[PDB]
Amino acid sequence: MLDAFSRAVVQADASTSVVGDVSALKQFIAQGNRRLDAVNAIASNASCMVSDAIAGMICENQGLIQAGGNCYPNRRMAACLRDGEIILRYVTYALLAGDASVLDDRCLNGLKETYAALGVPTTSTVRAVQIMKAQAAAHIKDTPSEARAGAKLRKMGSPVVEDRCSSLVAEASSYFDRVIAALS
Amino acid sequence: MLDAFSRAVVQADASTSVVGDVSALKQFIAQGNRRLDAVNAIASNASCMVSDAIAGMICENQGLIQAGGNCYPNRRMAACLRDGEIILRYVTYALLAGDASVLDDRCLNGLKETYAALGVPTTSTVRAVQIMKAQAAAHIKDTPSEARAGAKLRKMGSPVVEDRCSSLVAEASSYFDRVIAALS
Amino acid sequence: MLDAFSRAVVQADASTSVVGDVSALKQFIAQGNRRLDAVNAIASNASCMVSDAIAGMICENQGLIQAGGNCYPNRRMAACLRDGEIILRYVTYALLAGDASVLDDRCLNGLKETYAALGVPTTSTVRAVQIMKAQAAAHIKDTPSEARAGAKLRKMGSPVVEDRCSSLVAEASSYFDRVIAALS
Amino acid sequence: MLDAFSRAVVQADASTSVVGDVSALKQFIAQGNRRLDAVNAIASNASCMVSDAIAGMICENQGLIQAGGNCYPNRRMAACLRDGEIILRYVTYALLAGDASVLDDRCLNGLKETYAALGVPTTSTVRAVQIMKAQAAAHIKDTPSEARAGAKLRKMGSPVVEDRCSSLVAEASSYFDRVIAALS
Amino acid sequence: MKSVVTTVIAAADAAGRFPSSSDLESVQGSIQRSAARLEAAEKLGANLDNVAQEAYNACIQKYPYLNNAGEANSNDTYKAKCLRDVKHYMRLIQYCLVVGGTGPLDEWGIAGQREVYRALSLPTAPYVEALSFARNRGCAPRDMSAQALVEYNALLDYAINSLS
Amino acid sequence: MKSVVTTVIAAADAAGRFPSSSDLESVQGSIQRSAARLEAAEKLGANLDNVAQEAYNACIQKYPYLNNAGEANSNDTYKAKCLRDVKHYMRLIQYCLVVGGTGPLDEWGIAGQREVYRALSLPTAPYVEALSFARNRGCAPRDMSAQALVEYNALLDYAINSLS
Amino acid sequence: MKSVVTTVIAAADAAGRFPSSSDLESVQGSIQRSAARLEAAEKLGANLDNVAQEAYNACIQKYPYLNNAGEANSNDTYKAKCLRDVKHYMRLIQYCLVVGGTGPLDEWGIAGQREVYRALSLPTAPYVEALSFARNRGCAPRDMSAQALVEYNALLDYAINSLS
Amino acid sequence: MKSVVTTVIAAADAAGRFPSSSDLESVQGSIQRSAARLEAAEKLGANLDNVAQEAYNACIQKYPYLNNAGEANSNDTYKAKCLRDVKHYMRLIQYCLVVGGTGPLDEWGIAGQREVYRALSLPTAPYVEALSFARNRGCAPRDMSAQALVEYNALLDYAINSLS
Ligand SMILES: *C(=C)C1=C(C)[C@@H](Cc2[nH]c(/C=C3N=C(/C=C4\NC(=O)[C@H](C)[C@H]4[C@@H](*)C)C(C)=C\3CCC(=O)O)c(CCC(=O)O)c2C)NC1=O
Ligand SMILES: *[C@@H](C)[C@H]1/C(=C/C2=NC(=C\c3[nH]c(C[C@H]4NC(=O)C(C=C)=C4C)c(C)c3CCC(=O)O)/C(CCC(=O)O)=C2C)NC(=O)[C@@H]1C
Ligand SMILES: *[C@@H](C)[C@H]1/C(=C/C2=NC(=C\c3[nH]c(C[C@H]4NC(=O)C(C=C)=C4C)c(C)c3CCC(=O)O)/C(CCC(=O)O)=C2C)NC(=O)[C@@H]1C
Ligand SMILES: *[C@@H](C)[C@H]1/C(=C/C2=NC(=C\c3[nH]c(C[C@H]4NC(=O)C(C=C)=C4C)c(C)c3CCC(=O)O)/C(CCC(=O)O)=C2C)NC(=O)[C@@H]1C
Ligand SMILES: *[C@@H](C)[C@H]1/C(=C/C2=NC(=C\c3[nH]c(C[C@H]4NC(=O)C(C=C)=C4C)c(C)c3CCC(=O)O)/C(CCC(=O)O)=C2C)NC(=O)[C@@H]1C
Ligand SMILES: *[C@@H](C)[C@H]1/C(=C/C2=NC(=C\c3[nH]c(C[C@H]4NC(=O)C(C=C)=C4C)c(C)c3CCC(=O)O)/C(CCC(=O)O)=C2C)NC(=O)[C@@H]1C
Ligand SMILES: *[C@H](C)[C@H]1/C(=C/C2=NC(=C\c3[nH]c(C[C@H]4NC(=O)C(C=C)=C4C)c(C)c3CCC(=O)O)/C(CCC(=O)O)=C2C)NC(=O)[C@@H]1C
Ligand SMILES: *[C@H](C)[C@H]1/C(=C/C2=NC(=C\c3[nH]c(C[C@H]4NC(=O)C(C=C)=C4C)c(C)c3CCC(=O)O)/C(CCC(=O)O)=C2C)NC(=O)[C@@H]1C
Ligand SMILES: *[C@H](C)[C@H]1/C(=C/C2=NC(=C\c3[nH]c(C[C@H]4NC(=O)C(C=C)=C4C)c(C)c3CCC(=O)O)/C(CCC(=O)O)=C2C)NC(=O)[C@@H]1C
Ligand SMILES: *[C@H](C)[C@H]1/C(=C/C2=NC(=C\c3[nH]c(C[C@H]4NC(=O)C(C=C)=C4C)c(C)c3CCC(=O)O)/C(CCC(=O)O)=C2C)NC(=O)[C@@H]1C
Ligand SMILES: *[C@H](C)[C@H]1/C(=C/C2=NC(=C\c3[nH]c(C[C@H]4NC(=O)C(C=C)=C4C)c(C)c3CCC(=O)O)/C(CCC(=O)O)=C2C)NC(=O)[C@@H]1C
Ligand SMILES: C=CC1=C(C)[C@@H](Cc2[nH]c(/C=C3N=C(/C=C4\NC(=O)[C@H](C)[C@H]4CC)C(C)=C\3CCC(=O)O)c(CCC(=O)O)c2C)NC1=O
Ligand SMILES: C=CC1=C(C)[C@@H](Cc2[nH]c(/C=C3N=C(/C=C4\NC(=O)[C@H](C)[C@H]4CC)C(C)=C\3CCC(=O)O)c(CCC(=O)O)c2C)NC1=O
Ligand SMILES: C=CC1=C(C)[C@@H](Cc2[nH]c(/C=C3N=C(/C=C4\NC(=O)[C@H](C)[C@H]4CC)C(C)=C\3CCC(=O)O)c(CCC(=O)O)c2C)NC1=O
Repeated sequence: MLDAFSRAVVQADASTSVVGDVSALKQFIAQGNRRLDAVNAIASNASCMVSDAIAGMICENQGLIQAGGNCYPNRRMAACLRDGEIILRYVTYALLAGDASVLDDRCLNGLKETYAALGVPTTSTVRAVQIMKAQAAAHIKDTPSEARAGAKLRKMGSPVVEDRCSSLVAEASSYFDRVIAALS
Repeated sequence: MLDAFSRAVVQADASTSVVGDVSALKQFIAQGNRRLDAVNAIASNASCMVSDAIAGMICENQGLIQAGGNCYPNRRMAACLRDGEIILRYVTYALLAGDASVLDDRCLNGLKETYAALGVPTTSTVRAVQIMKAQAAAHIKDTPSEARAGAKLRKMGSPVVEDRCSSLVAEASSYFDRVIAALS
Repeated sequence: MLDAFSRAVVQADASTSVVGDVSALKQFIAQGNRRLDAVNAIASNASCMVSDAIAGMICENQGLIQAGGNCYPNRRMAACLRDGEIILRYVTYALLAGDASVLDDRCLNGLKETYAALGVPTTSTVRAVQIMKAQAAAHIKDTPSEARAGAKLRKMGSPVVEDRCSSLVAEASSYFDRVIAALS
Repeated sequence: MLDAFSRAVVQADASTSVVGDVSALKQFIAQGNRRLDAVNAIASNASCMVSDAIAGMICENQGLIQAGGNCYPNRRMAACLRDGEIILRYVTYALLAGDASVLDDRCLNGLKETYAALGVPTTSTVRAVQIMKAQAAAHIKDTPSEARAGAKLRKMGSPVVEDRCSSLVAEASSYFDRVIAALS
Repeated sequence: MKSVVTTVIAAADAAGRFPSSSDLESVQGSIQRSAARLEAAEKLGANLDNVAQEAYNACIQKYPYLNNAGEANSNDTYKAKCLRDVKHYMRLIQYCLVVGGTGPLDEWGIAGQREVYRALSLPTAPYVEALSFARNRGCAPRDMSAQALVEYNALLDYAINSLS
Repeated sequence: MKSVVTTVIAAADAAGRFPSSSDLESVQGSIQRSAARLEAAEKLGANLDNVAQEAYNACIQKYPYLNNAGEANSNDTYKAKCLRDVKHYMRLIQYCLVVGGTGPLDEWGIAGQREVYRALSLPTAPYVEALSFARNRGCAPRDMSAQALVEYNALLDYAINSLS
Repeated sequence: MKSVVTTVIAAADAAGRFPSSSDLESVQGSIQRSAARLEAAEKLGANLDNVAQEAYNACIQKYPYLNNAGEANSNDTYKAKCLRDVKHYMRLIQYCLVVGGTGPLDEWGIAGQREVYRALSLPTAPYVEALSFARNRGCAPRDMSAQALVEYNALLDYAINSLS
Repeated sequence: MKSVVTTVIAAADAAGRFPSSSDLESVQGSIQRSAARLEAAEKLGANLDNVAQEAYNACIQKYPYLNNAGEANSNDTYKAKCLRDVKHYMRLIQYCLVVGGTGPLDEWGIAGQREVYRALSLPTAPYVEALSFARNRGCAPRDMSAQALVEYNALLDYAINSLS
């Protein structure tokens, strides 16, 4: 797998050139502590995210939990919770690395054809991934609502900036959009 | 795998018949010593053949050793030198056996599709094998040129015949052409 | 595994010196054709030898084919026949090679302890090996009795000498003796 | 495996108590950069340490490279070079960890019995380790001699203190002494 | 025992590698982060009884049915074992803060927890509530520095994640 | 297909080796022995029908019960298939003499023979007697040279050993 | 491609884990060390031709026999490829300083080097002497900061170690 | 130890077979070729010291840099070990001529040779030049019979190939 730095290196190698301009890479380093905060915010809330996101997909689509539904019976529901967890885990790896390589290579490559072969619905998987994307943006900004979270609300208490790490929120959202793109 | 004799057996079995003309197999046996000298001449010169054949292919196409070239970087050059040794090893087996069966079954079968998947260039592979064909011809004739060998020139000292084993030259040449045919 | 020749090399390597006298090895080559006849004589008669040896061990020890006997029931008889064939096979490899190395290393090493752990009886195993020793001696000399063979008598038609290859008989016999010594 | 901090945890756990005094652990952290210098100094010089240690062992005992000696022939000298590298590697792991656990569990456990079965001699293995101990000491202190290194001399250019990391020299030396104790 | 240094050593050893640049650079991270988590370890080590007592109280506060005859907090032995369990978790967290990885929680708390609580009919929700209270209770700088609290909270959330 | 050269090639390939000294030396063995075994191949190829017919006749003479209604030699289809089987073994022996290994007997004769004869209730003993008669029958120099006969007898004994 | 973050991701993924405390701590290491190795990367990037040139010159000065007809530096094609090879290694080192691990050198330098130089009969010692010269040449703070030079030298020694 | 007879025994044993026609035929090769290789072994054995001495002298003559301070032929210990090594290769070649296979050279010369020469900074070209000289030097019948010289030369080429 590649990270932010090894991506730059692979690009320099394609013209057997030295890495010329490490200015973007120093800005990546100046952003390092907020990146570790962003990852901490997802990993620390991962069980609540996966459970609320699958529960969300289901509260919208009651078909999935009846006869012939793909979260019926118990075994299928467990399998689906496991995929929500796996997809969030690989998105979190990409955010820590600052590159989509690990998500592409280890999670998304062949995933649509696997889902088509098992008869796992695309459209429902994408809805679960969209809720996790919103959850992640909220937890990175540290503005989760008491309305969504109730007794399970968590605050991270990271040093506040007025944009609330909008750049890390867009990058994370981009990784989730890559899963949604690969699955539809 | 088969050898010259079991090939005649397979052909005879195709019509549930005895092997008919054993007189003509006695002549293959009479050529036997010169067959072992031809094998000895390729095996004994195999490092000098492979390195000269791969350096030849490269000296005609500098693209192989530049960014994007399939002999760049070190890993890819090393894989290619390995392939040249593998191909020549299976050709020498086919020469010792007087049949292409072992070459076909253990080397050529699937080689085209393997190279297409890896993006190994067919053109440059063919040129490597062409130079190996020419080298083998000269080593079986025991007429390598000082021009191509310099200080690595080797003479084998076999009993000289007028044709210089023209039949084994043609046989060995058909095995290299068999490798090249297997890449299309 | 060693043969008669690598045995001399291992002896010479213990003093990091050249093999000095090859005269003993030249006598081994002059004996070569009779050695191939001796191996041919055992291999060609091996089924007859193993069944006749195991049936002899049994005809002299009827307890083996009664309740609690180690050739009872069918599974154990089969295993015994297999063991006779294995031991004769490794003796025949030693005779082909002209060294006990393959017999010691691949057959005898740990065999006595294996038998102890299984409760395979020593005296009966040794008896079966003594009968095979006598059979092999008779097939090597090409003097099997009709009394012992009835309708299964085989003659080899090797060029006859006065000693009837007494040196190969003694060598073959010493290999059978190593089995009896390893098991008793 | 354990490190210096999980070693203190395992001790506190033996009386189900909190880790009470962090100050010793605070001093480990403050020593941390010189520890990475010490690991750098060994790892950067490892090939030169292994070849000079095995050469020095042989320097002191010509037996190892004569008929019947345990560094003869080439396969055995290679095996010995390989063991030297393995032992130094696990010692370098213990020094990075600040605990002998990985060295005990992955290298030393069964090693005496392994060397016993193989006939690898204890005196000479202990002598190679004693030279590696002295080389590691000089590299951690950054006082290697030109007299022992020639053209291969390496200076690390670390910030010099009076004691030249005498505590790390002692610790790394005690890991080499655990190898010696395990072989005794 | 998973830590910065045991992770890089396990990775080097699987590849037959001496420690290299990326390995040393990982351990420099331990040097940087140590001051945060060792502060959290000292504050937690010094006040473990009172921290665990109020977290145990909070979990019983949410689940008063545990006090009714027959439930898991309903006698003096049960009470003492419940508080002990909360103290065990907070002790392993103190160990994680000392080590800078989850090793002590993974090996000594999490491994076998669901088999144990299943077999003894101990519900998981009160364990979760005790840790959840502890996660939500701390503030900086009253209880420890900001980054000490980040380290403390992350390990509480890791234990909660393990039971959720 | 097991012969001298396929055995050394298979051994060379399993080790990633070019042909070496022992491989060439092995094949010199084929050059030397070929005269004896190709003489036997020529004689057997030229006289296969007569050789097999008389081996078939020996097994029926030994086992006349095969002629009784319901037994394996009892009708004209059964007699033709039995003579044909004897000829198949002898033709495979001719192939082994051509090749100088047991490959053809192994692959096309022995493999499956036990399962076929079990399934068809074809007794083994008549096959063994046909090949036994063929083994005992030849003499040098009447039929072929002494070493041609050794080669012929050795493959007949190999065939017998596969059914014994 | 081995760096701090890919080593911890690969270890996390093998055990099916989310990033945890030891994984973020490792990456803090990369944040700390980035300044030193990114300094070395810029110095090396800006002056690669000059740094490589004096290293190549040093290796030909130590081994003039290379200039003899038939030897590895004995015609201008060979000469230009030799300097090119020294610059290749220095470029892969610049890549390692950017990434903060050995991946670029491991994957594009060291893999297959032994097999390539053996087949083309390229002596090892002149590569070792070029890198050795570059390793002994630097001093701080003249050429870069002390810790920039530790990072530069570590990768030069890593490369020397691969050829020794 | 790879020979004609150990190659066919290992093949028979992996298949659970008695020696058969292709095995005996293989060993007749040894009976046929033994006269040439035993002759080569007697000639090389009788004159090992002078054969190795001129091969050693030729490789130092090609590479006089080895004589300079700090190079591999620069002291009398190194000088004596270099000639010893050439002698070792020639001795193992004698063993290969006695055995009629490459076993002795494979096990005692070739296995580990690359790790040993790398670790001690011994360049391989002078080993190749010693063997290459020995390969070009012999002629028949002056030194041994023509077929003896084919066997001697094949084993030198095998050794050259192992280092090339
Ligand atoms: C053979 C005749 C013989 C030897 C071979 C040699 C073995 C030996 N070496 C030491 C001590 C060291 N060797 C070192 C190695 C190196 N230094 C470097 O700069 C490079 C990177 C590397 C490889 C050459 C080092 C660092 C030492 C430590 C001492 C020093 O630097 O001077 C010893 C032990 C000496 C002691 O106990 O102090 C031995 C035996 N000795 C031979 O006689
Ligand atoms: C666990 C409680 C986390 C947490 C999770 C968050 N949920 C967020 C958004 C969100 N959740 C759902 C599912 C929910 N809605 C339903 O109608 C039902 C079923 C009846 C369920 C299970 C949805 C649909 C959404 C979408 C909102 C959107 O698109 O933006 C969320 C982000 C929004 C917010 O915080 O308000 C979070 C963070 N939050 C926590 O604090 C704990 C740890
Ligand atoms: C969006 C992600 C957030 C946000 C993040 C910020 N955090 C800032 C600084 C900061 N964070 C940490 C913790 C981090 N570093 C580590 O080494 C580890 C774990 C091993 C973690 C979890 C540290 C140490 C720091 C720096 C300390 C300090 O200087 O106080 C930060 C301020 C700096 C910046 O501008 O990038 C921000 C913005 N802040 C937000 O607004 C949302 C919620
Ligand atoms: C084309 C290949 C050659 C050529 C070859 C000839 N070699 C001839 C005879 C011959 N070769 C050997 C060595 C060989 N037999 C073995 O047993 C082994 C190894 C185990 C090897 C390497 C021998 C023993 C012999 C026979 C003895 C002799 O003739 O002195 C030969 C003559 C026989 C034939 O025509 O088949 C030829 C032609 N000759 C050429 O002109 C080119 C260079
Ligand atoms: C198979 C028929 C071979 C063959 C076998 C030979 N048997 C030889 C000796 C031998 N056989 C037995 C066992 C036998 N004697 C019994 O009393 C009973 C059962 C009541 C049996 C089954 C014994 C005891 C011996 C004597 C061994 C000894 O001296 O210790 C033998 C060698 C001696 C000889 O030939 O007279 C052979 C060769 N002979 C053949 O021709 C076919 C192919
Ligand atoms: C004791 C074992 C025997 C006996 C053996 C003799 N055989 C003699 C010569 C001989 N044998 C073979 C066949 C052998 N060589 C092969 O290449 C193969 C198979 C590939 C086999 C099975 C041959 C070719 C020859 C040489 C030709 C000949 O001389 O007829 C032989 C005579 C030579 C000598 O004295 O060593 C003997 C003595 N003779 C006996 O008395 C017992 C029964
Ligand atoms: C949940 C949001 C879905 C849903 C999911 C299901 N997944 C099922 C099986 C399954 N999923 C994968 C892909 C997964 N495994 C991986 O290794 C990775 C990446 C590393 C991922 C993302 C696989 C390979 C499999 C098959 C193997 C297995 O069972 O573990 C599944 C079970 C189907 C069945 O067996 O009947 C389900 C139900 N289903 C839903 O309704 C929502 C939309
Ligand atoms: C050299 C003349 C070529 C060239 C060669 C490359 N081959 C690469 C890898 C490769 N080759 C094979 C086929 C090979 N292996 C076998 O087992 C057999 C037959 C028994 C043969 C002939 C395979 C399966 C592979 C993949 C596995 C491996 O890495 O060894 C290769 C590397 C591709 C890559 O990974 O990037 C190259 C470069 N390339 C050239 O430019 C010339 C024309
Ligand atoms: C016959 C002369 C004996 C006798 C023999 C039995 N052997 C039994 C099993 C057995 N034998 C071996 C050794 C065998 N296998 C090898 O791999 C080798 C050498 C390479 C040899 C010689 C083993 C390992 C085993 C166990 C595995 C298996 O069943 O194949 C056996 C069965 C014992 C039992 O299970 O009860 C018997 C009966 N028995 C006799 O009475 C005579 C003296
Ligand atoms: C040696 C002098 C014997 C002996 C031999 C006799 N065989 C006779 C007839 C015969 N043999 C065969 C089989 C034979 N011919 C082949 O083509 C092959 C193998 C390829 C072999 C081994 C046949 C087919 C025949 C019938 C036709 C013919 O005669 O060739 C024979 C004539 C009388 C008879 O049929 O028995 C003799 C004398 N007989 C002896 O008593 C000594 C020991
Ligand atoms: C420390 C005072 C040393 C010392 C240093 C000197 N080096 C000199 C010149 C020099 N160094 C390099 C390599 C250097 N430049 C880079 O770009 C990098 C890495 C990216 C390195 C490590 C070069 C190319 C040159 C020539 C041009 C230049 O940079 O000046 C130097 C000037 C005189 C000379 O070349 O010797 C000095 C004094 N020399 C010492 O005596 C101590 C130990
Ligand atoms: C600039 C790059 C460049 C190269 C690397 C060579 C590569 C090369 N070698 C040969 C051709 C050959 N090369 C060898 C090789 C050898 N002869 C011996 O005596 C040794 C044992 C062994 C290693 C040197 C042989 C035997 C031939 C056959 C032709 C001949 O010998 O003249 C040919 C001719 C191919 C043909 O006819 O199609 C070519 C192009 N040529 C180039 O222009
Ligand atoms: C995890 C830890 C670990 C190790 C430390 C090694 C331990 C080890 N070493 C050897 C292997 C060996 N070890 C040596 C080494 C020596 N001979 C000498 O004369 C010197 C005194 C000494 C070097 C200092 C030798 C010579 C052999 C081969 C012995 C033989 O095969 O005859 C072997 C047998 C397998 C092989 O051939 O490689 C093993 C298991 N391996 C491991 O997995
Ligand atoms: C990733 C790689 C990495 C490293 C390799 C280290 C490198 C490193 N070492 C030190 C710092 C140091 N380095 C040493 C070490 C030594 N001094 C001696 O006299 C001995 C020769 C040697 C024995 C070990 C010392 C003594 C210091 C000064 C600080 C101290 O006293 O501990 C410093 C702090 C800055 C300074 O004080 O200059 C750093 C960053 N850190 C890293 O993160």
